Amino acid sequence: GVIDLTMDDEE
Amino acid sequence: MADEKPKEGVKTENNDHINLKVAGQDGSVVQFKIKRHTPLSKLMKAYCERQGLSMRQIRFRFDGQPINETDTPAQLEMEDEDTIDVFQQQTGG
Repeated sequence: GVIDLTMDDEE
Repeated sequence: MADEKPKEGVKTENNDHINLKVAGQDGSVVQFKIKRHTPLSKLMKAYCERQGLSMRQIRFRFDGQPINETDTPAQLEMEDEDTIDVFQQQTGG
């Protein structure tokens, strides 16, 4: 489990 | 966090989250967990942060087709575990 990304808000 | 999350029998995770991995020419690979409308650029910049690359020096392909930063998991029709390929690219300036 590497990248959990965001640029949108998380959900 | 640093752990691996289960996903068996789960198509999509809460509000259209799916995972893709990007693999280089040299067999180096990082995965990312991403949302459907979000551009491919987000994982690409994340790839640079984690795996030590410059964003203009790497370009992504899907089965001999260029995929562009404005392209997307929706547009390329990426899976819950997609696999995307990298070529190291001469940009001429």
